[PDB]
Amino acid sequence: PEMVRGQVFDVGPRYTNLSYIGEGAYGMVCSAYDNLNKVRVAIKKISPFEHQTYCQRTLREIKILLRFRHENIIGINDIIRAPTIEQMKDVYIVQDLMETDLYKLLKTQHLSNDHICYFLYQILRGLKYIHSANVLHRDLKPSNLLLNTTCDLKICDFGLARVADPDHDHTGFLTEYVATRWYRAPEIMLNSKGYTKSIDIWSVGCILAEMLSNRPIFPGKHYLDQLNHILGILGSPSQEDLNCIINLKARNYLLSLPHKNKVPWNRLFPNADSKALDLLDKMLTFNPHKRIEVEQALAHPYLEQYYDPSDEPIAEAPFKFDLPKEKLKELIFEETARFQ
Ligand SMILES: CN1CCN(c2ccc(Nc3nccc(-c4cc5c([nH]4)CCNC5=O)n3)cc2)CC1
Repeated sequence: PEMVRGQVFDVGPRYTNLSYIGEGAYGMVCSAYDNLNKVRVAIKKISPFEHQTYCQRTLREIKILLRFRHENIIGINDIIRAPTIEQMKDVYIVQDLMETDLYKLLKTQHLSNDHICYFLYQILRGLKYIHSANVLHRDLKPSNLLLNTTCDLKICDFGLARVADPDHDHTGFLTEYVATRWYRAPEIMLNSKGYTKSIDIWSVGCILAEMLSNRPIFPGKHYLDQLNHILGILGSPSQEDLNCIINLKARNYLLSLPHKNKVPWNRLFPNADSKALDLLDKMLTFNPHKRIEVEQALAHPYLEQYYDPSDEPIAEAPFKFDLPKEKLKELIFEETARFQ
């Protein structure tokens, strides 16, 4: 059993030549040689059996990716695990090997306007497939966007994905959340559960501004701070947008704040395209109801060279609807039986 960095990697004998790529809350990811397809693939090892949360997460990403088939979404090539459920301690997801991700790329590389336009288009065209299936990613950030040597982009990490529920979206002021603090929509800290498609649009807006400056645009250090910088740039929300917030604690918080004017995008990005900034403006809209939809974003004059309505597929079968840790270990076992 090949061992990488103090950990075991039972992916053999079909997968050899292990090379550590990283670690995190998703698991451990390595690059391996598929002796069967004669190519190098990426293998995500996951050990979610001890905790229920880690178990459902493992289940949500297997179900979704096994059904999703899109050029701008990473897929599952194989699944490796024990043949019996008594010996199943880990799970191994075999996926296409990519060169880098947008997180690493932005840390060192200045992006050209043509690159920004192309990357954004592949983000919206793939997100459109995810939304046509009635699913929300809820974790769109540069680390979840994989790139290859030919600039082909790909979305990652469906563990926090959910079926859209607009009728069950309202919550109290400052309710607990998990999605990264920097790509969090303003309504999340005010009155939302993040069950709407408009939360993904916000995240894509944040990623766009990041590609333009190479610096995060709203880098809040905690839950409320995040809301404060969103307001430093966007300014104090209008009467109309406030009247939209019926939650008293949220509304009253916004009213207690001194007036802040909008920092124009041309001032934050004086070297950006007039169109890219117009689209950014529409994605980063304080009011979730006036925020641009994925199909409208694709049709924006900033993506006219790539925009094809016939070359942007939609999901064949959308998800109809959205337990102990021992139950979720049998669902996974039966979901991964296909690859045995
Ligand atoms: C400093 N590092 C240098 C190397 N970079 C790199 C980044 C990506 C890849 N290829 C690759 N192929 C297939 C899957 C993945 C992958 C799935 C997931 C993640 N990655 C992280 C977040 N959650 C996931 O579920 N990645 C290769 C190298 C990372 C940054």
